[PDB]
Amino acid sequence: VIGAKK
Amino acid sequence: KKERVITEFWDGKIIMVSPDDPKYALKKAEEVRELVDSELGFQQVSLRCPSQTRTYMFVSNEKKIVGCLIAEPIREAYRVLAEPPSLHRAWRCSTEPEPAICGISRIWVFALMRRKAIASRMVDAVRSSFMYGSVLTTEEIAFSDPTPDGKLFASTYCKVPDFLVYNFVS
Ligand SMILES: *C(=O)[C@H](C)SCCNC(=O)CCNC(=O)[C@H](O)C(C)(C)COP(=O)(O)OP(=O)(O)OC[C@H]1O[C@@H](n2cnc3c(N)ncnc32)[C@H](O)[C@@H]1OP(=O)(O)O
Ligand SMILES: [Mg+2]
Repeated sequence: VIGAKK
Repeated sequence: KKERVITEFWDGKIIMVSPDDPKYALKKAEEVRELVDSELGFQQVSLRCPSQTRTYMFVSNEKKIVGCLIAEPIREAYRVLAEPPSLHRAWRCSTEPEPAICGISRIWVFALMRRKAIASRMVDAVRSSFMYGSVLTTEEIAFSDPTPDGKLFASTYCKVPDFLVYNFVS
């Protein structure tokens, strides 16, 4: 999981 | 300066800036985004055109912008799940997506004015104004990659632990 925040 | 007032309160008012508002509004929206991104600890932010977003601001009786919410249209989102504890903060989500309309891309309240229902009223304003002639339910909004503060807020606001999340990869 990357995520547009962390 | 024409101003789009969504809701008015004893302690301030919520306004909205649209992608086709005058430059002065779009700069103020940008200044506020810059502060938020910085507050969240980002050095650089390279994303798609803000022409998708709508920016809601809570304006105090002293004309200070103390709350900000940036909304964007979305199609689907994922129920958040607590990370299983280790034997000796993060989150996960379900694999099946659910339909959603409004994604809350950024939400911020000046720290000395937190726990005064500002964020709750900003989401309320969004649910009533994001889509013409409709009031979104709590099951039709999602939050991007929530911070710990975001989780605590969203789980209370949505009244469930498994509120909708978006903006992630695998
Ligand atoms: C990515 O950006 C995602 C969109 S998540 C980003 C969330 N924003 C931040 O992390 C920036 C720094 N923090 C904030 O800006 C604020 O904490 C929030 C915007 C998360 C919440 O703002 P506000 O403080 O105005 O919320 P409400 O008064 O409306 O809260 C309603 C209920 O939610 C629970 N809760 C809210 N905030 C809580 C925090 N720090 N800690 C524990 N619980 C929190 C409370 O139940 C609160 O209701 P009460 O009656 O006050 O208890
Ligand atoms: Mg409480």
